[PDB]
Amino acid sequence: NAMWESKFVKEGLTFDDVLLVPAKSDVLPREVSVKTVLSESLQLNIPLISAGMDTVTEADMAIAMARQGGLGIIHKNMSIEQQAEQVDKVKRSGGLLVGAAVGVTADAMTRIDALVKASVDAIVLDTAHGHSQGVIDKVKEVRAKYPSLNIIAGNVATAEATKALIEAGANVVKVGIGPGSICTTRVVAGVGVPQLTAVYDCATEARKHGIPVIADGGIKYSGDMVKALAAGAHVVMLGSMFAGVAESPGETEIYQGRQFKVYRGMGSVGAMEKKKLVPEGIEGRVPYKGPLADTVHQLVGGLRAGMGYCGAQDLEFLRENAQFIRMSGAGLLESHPHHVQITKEAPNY
Amino acid sequence: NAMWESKFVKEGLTFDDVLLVPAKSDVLPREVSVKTVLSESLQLNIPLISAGMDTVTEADMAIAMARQGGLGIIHKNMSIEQQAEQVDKVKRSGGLLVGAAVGVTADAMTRIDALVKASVDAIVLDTAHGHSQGVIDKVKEVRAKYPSLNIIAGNVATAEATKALIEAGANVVKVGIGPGSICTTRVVAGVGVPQLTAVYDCATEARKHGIPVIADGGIKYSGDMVKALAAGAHVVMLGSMFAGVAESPGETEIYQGRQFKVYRGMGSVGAMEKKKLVPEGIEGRVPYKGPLADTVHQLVGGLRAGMGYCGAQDLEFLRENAQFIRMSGAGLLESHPHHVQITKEAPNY
Amino acid sequence: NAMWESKFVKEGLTFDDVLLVPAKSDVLPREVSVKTVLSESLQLNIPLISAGMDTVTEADMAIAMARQGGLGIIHKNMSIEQQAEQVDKVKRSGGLLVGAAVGVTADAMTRIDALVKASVDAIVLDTAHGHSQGVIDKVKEVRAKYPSLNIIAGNVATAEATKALIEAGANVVKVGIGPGSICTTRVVAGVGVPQLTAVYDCATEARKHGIPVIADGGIKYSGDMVKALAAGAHVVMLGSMFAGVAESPGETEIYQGRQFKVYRGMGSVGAMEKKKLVPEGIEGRVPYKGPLADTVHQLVGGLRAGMGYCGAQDLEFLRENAQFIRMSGAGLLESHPHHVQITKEAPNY
Amino acid sequence: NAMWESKFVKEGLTFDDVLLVPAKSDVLPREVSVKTVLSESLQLNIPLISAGMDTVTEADMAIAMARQGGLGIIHKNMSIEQQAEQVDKVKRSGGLLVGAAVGVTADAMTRIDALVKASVDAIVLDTAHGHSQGVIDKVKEVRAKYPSLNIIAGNVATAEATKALIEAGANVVKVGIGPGSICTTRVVAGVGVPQLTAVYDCATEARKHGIPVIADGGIKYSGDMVKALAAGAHVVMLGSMFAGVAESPGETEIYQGRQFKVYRGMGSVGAMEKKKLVPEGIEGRVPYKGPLADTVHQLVGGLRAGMGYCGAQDLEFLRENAQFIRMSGAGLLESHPHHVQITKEAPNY
Ligand SMILES: C[C@@H](Oc1cc(=O)[nH]c2ccccc12)c1cn(-c2ccc(Cl)cc2)nn1
Ligand SMILES: C[C@@H](Oc1cc(=O)[nH]c2ccccc12)c1cn(-c2ccc(Cl)cc2)nn1
Ligand SMILES: C[C@@H](Oc1cc(=O)[nH]c2ccccc12)c1cn(-c2ccc(Cl)cc2)nn1
Ligand SMILES: C[C@@H](Oc1cc(=O)[nH]c2ccccc12)c1cn(-c2ccc(Cl)cc2)nn1
Ligand SMILES: O=c1[nH]cnc2c1ncn2[C@@H]1O[C@H](COP(=O)(O)O)[C@@H](O)[C@H]1O
Ligand SMILES: O=c1[nH]cnc2c1ncn2[C@@H]1O[C@H](COP(=O)(O)O)[C@@H](O)[C@H]1O
Ligand SMILES: O=c1[nH]cnc2c1ncn2[C@@H]1O[C@H](COP(=O)(O)O)[C@@H](O)[C@H]1O
Ligand SMILES: O=c1[nH]cnc2c1ncn2[C@@H]1O[C@H](COP(=O)(O)O)[C@@H](O)[C@H]1O
Repeated sequence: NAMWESKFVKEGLTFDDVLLVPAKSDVLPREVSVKTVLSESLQLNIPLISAGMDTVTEADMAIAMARQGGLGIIHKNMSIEQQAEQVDKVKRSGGLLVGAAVGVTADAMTRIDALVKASVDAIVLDTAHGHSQGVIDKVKEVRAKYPSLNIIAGNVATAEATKALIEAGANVVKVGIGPGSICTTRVVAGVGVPQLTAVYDCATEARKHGIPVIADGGIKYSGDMVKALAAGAHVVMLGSMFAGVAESPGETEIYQGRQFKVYRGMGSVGAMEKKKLVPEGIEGRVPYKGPLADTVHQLVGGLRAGMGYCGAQDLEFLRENAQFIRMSGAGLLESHPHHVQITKEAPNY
Repeated sequence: NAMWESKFVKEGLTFDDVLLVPAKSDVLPREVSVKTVLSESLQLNIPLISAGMDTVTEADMAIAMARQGGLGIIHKNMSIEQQAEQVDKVKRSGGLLVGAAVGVTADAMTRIDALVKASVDAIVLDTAHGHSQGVIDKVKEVRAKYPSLNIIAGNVATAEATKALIEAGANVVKVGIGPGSICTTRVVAGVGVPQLTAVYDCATEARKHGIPVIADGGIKYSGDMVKALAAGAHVVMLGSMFAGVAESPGETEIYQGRQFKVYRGMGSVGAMEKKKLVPEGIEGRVPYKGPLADTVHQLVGGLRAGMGYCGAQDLEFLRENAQFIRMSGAGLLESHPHHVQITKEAPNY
Repeated sequence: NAMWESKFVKEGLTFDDVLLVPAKSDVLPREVSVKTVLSESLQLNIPLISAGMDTVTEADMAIAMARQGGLGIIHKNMSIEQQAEQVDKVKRSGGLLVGAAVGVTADAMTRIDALVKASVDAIVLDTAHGHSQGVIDKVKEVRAKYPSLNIIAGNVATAEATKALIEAGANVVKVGIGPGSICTTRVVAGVGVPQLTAVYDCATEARKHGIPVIADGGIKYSGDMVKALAAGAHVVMLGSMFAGVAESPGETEIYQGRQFKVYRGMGSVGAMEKKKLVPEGIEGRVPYKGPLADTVHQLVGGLRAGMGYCGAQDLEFLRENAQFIRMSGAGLLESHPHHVQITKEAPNY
Repeated sequence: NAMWESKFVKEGLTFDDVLLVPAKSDVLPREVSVKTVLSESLQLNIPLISAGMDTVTEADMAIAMARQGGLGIIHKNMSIEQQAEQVDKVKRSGGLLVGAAVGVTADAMTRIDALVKASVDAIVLDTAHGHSQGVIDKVKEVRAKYPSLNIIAGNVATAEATKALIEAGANVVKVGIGPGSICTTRVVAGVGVPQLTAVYDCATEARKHGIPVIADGGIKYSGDMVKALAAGAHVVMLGSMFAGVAESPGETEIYQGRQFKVYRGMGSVGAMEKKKLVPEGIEGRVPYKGPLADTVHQLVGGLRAGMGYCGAQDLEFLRENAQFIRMSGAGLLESHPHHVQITKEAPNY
């Protein structure tokens, strides 16, 4: 009926579809604030979270992330005991902040119990499809048992899903269905929402409740992070940009004189190992990047420049005030180096 | 006059132009129903049909397709006796469902007579241009002689053509002009309709009569099938995705240590062999895929995931309720794995 | 003022932006008429003209084109005596039709005088920018001296230019600024109009006077020709598709065991040889195609198919009634063979 | 609030998104005027300025540019004494025009003092983000001390920024944030405005005050320059198109038998040498082009053709009257040579 007619009405934008419009500024990049408050008990000095993936974040990454002012989410592909131990390892390293991923399973509360005993700062109820009754029920259950626990729930890509998770008791909503570098959800299932639109739609709803959103996935360059925050996210979550730094789990492997690390979807064959569901992610390799610090300095540096250009003395200004301009593929081609043969790779390109 | 002014008004979308929007779900992929009813006497457990092409479907493919819950269309590039024998071969293999392709020719009724004697379940009146008087007349003729016979007629790409075939007596309409992987109609003749729009337009009309449509051609990934069904098709027909499985006709050929099978348009030089019309298809090779079962499991698995994401407990929900969001080429680039070097090929990518 | 505000309002479409929509047909490709009337004294059995270029048309090409039912334009990069001799050569070959190109120069009337004495059927006043006072004045001058002479004037890309040439006395208008395969006008000068829009806009005007237009340039496949005619042109002019056939001027040259012929813009350095203007065309090579007949049979065959699909029993129906549907780059990708490794090249792809 | 709703409303066009529409002309390319007046004391015979970059313009380039009728901006990556000496070198070479770049620094006035003593014709206050209070304050300060000095200020990309610089006292505004060939601002910071839209928006404002704008960056072909001027700029500034000519600074380097010169962003690691800011430009190499004269002749030749096509007897006509037509990526593909194998490189392609 009405739904038949509306089938093709909506349009969505992703990072490469837009640029931020420069505005009047009296702030230099080095003077801007990149601090962000997710809740009364979860305040970050930089708006970056490392993904809860088995090739991105265990304790060493979470420690390094927290020291940089961000947050690491310890992944769930390990025993309850192992995960609680990893969380504890971060906490004893100076009381740094740490998060931990939990799936929607029968043993989820048991896992959460142990993580809370280990002093975890946030639980991520991490699911392929956040807008499901199973997730909502689990959030309600956790919130009822743990009234003060930071609950990040996702992933979602619509205002309605956002509303549903907030009402169930989530105090942070994680946004992103299909944008991940290692993701095949869009190809396998045909499902997704271009990430900038997802963030904006979800932020529009979350704003109404004073709830922050995390822009998760699809960020390839520091400028994409600026765009995600300007689209309304309080913070971003990164997988590929952190895979391959020294502190990520996994060994550095050498092939034809170059150092690589494995990076894979949590929905890839190998990760799911560690009718039945078909994979929704791939396994790959990324160049070894060296220490996390060097990568974070480039990311935050890019954000500082973007904020300076937008006249954003802080992230709240950026979310509330920054404006985009839409462009075509031709626009995109102009927006990367062109017609010159690059001889040195830059630290941020 | 009016037609002069309307020349460039219409716009069309294809698979890569859109994504399905995730919606509230209380169904897991393994719990959804993928059954579909084409008519009282033609009910499929999975919404897949193998193309009536001489490099896709003869009896072995049709048997394997039927056992998986789908349907095979035996191609028409053989004698009447040979085709009837192939149909009979499928029927004696446990009374499985089978379809058979027939062209618009003088000997079409003779061919149909033999196929009906062999207990065929559906005839496909298969033509390059379904919206022609020749096709309409043939459908009327067949329907008059065989009041209870399932008649699938096509191909078409517009509401008007759909209306015309239904009124002539077709009880299933096959949709697709120009989307095929091996098709050159669009390049040679300049004619076609982007496939998602074709399906939607044709379904809009067919719905009015309670008539199902088949989305035929252009499907490259399991997600495209989800999109076709969500655009209104009851089922899809596949050529390239089934070419190269063990049960397809033709020998496996080896070149530089790799196994390939031939896949060609029915409008290619070679197929037409087996002024005068210029070819509208090409001849190529596809990688050997192994048994049909493995490919069908990946396809249906992808559909199950897509339905779960859309909260579609069955295909009727998907057709009636699923919503799309339009994206740009940038959207498409985000929607495939990006900026990571894939090291293992996935079973579904 | 008003002109400042309108600077970016117009939009233009080219061949790859659209497809023709299939319509009700009771005509087979072999039954359609491809005849076209340009004037009382210029009637073509096929709607194809070979370009007046020094690597496309001299007498041998013009003879072959005329025998196929089309028309050749003898190029102007030769002496007056040589050109008149070439025209005469065509006329004595059975009184076949022939055209001849003339520039806007002081000696243009002298050249035209000789061509008329040689019994030329049409003069092409061939200029880079048809919408100029020099061209208009030359047309008026020629028309005054030769009231019954077929005058094809161009090139233009707008309704206003079309109106101006018709009022000056041109009885055929040639359309195309910047679409040519060998053209660099758009890159060098920044000027042009996407060719399908140019044809449609110019045809809209010319129709008002009962004047035909020629769609000149940019045609890469037989389907592009169908699109040009459906956009309103009576006929098309081809350069690249005829370069390299046996009857085109120039030697067949062999490089690494393959036969090529030179094809170059008339605005390329070499052609202009045979402050000062910068080149607006390039010099290249095209594969040797064999005899003109084989190429024309493929072109006309493609047109016949397109007409059949559109239900166009003749070209007037196509111009007046055929409808397009707009598509994206994704649409284009679906509209060529995809995801299959082509093993044999087709005669029309 | 309102700003939240407007976030994605604006759209922007760049060079490759449009073509100029041919119009009635009675002017040949060789007859048009390409002169332009930037101020009472800054009149150029050709509308070209070479970029103030350490791989583009020092005294030799500025001398060659001025002799061609244009202007060179001496870059600021040298001591105050060195820059004043370079300016003096140009002035003593026949009193040719010369400009000089100055940053927003504490020592800016000291640098300007010396440049004025050396008889510089224009100061370029050259900054990454022109729409900042620091820039506005510096312009006001310079204008107060030097009431008659030509002050070019930038870069900006919006009407508001343009208004702000003009009110502060700039008499020429330089437009371009992110379009440069060597620029990574858009990737690193996520900020920019497609250049044709930037020029048009800024010109719309500047026009109101009788102030000219310079279209700076992103020009890859002579046709892009025509488009920039037609979008409203009085003149263009070029980096990449002048890098690699004999008169640019830096040595010609030989690698595998080919001559190259270094070309780099002023925001690249190396240039910035000659927390802390991350780079916003890359370092590369461009082919050696020979003398500046040959490149300028091709550029101006392209402009002359474009003007002829537009019927623009002068640049004021072009800015005020020329019209564009928007195209898709398909339009772009038609607008470059296609389907022909180029055998000779042209002087302008
Ligand atoms: C194949 C596997 O993929 C993932 C596994 C995983 O750990 N995380 C993911 C995140 C995003 C997308 C996919 C995954 C997976 C997919 N699904 C899944 C898909 C759809 C629904 Cl409705 C419910 C579940 N559940 N597990
Ligand atoms: C060249 C050959 O191609 C096909 C032959 C074929 O068996 N099936 C096809 C399916 C789709 C597109 C083309 C073919 C063919 C084309 N046509 C054809 C084209 C247009 C009309 Cl109106 C009528 C017939 N009839 N046979
Ligand atoms: C460089 C040369 O190019 C061509 C030379 C030629 O013989 N034919 C052409 C057709 C289309 C485009 C360009 C040419 C040429 C360009 N122009 C030219 C360009 C613009 C105007 Cl207003 C007037 C003339 N006149 N000759
Ligand atoms: C990294 C460096 O890059 C440039 C350095 C430079 O000399 N010129 C540029 C021109 C355009 C873009 C960047 C540069 C640079 C960037 N910024 C900068 C960026 C944003 C603001 Cl708000 C203020 C300054 N200041 N210097
Ligand atoms: O296999 C999967 N399929 C789909 N998405 C995934 C998968 N694994 C992780 N993700 C998501 O992708 C994000 C990483 O995206 P990236 O920063 O672009 O590499 C994660 O934080 C998850 O939200
Ligand atoms: O040669 C042909 N030209 C155009 N379409 C064809 C031709 N042969 C088969 N088809 C169509 O293409 C479909 C297969 O498309 P595929 O699944 O993309 O490979 C078939 O089911 C037919 O509808
Ligand atoms: O050098 C030139 N510059 C621009 N257009 C040209 C030039 N030479 C020929 N043309 C045009 O290009 C057409 C050929 O285009 P084609 O069929 O795409 O190769 C000719 O008929 C002319 O209209
Ligand atoms: O490193 C930088 N980052 C961004 N823009 C730059 C940088 N250096 C120079 N530019 C700009 O880029 C222009 C040159 O652009 P080009 O003509 O496309 O090569 C200069 O005139 C500056 O406006």
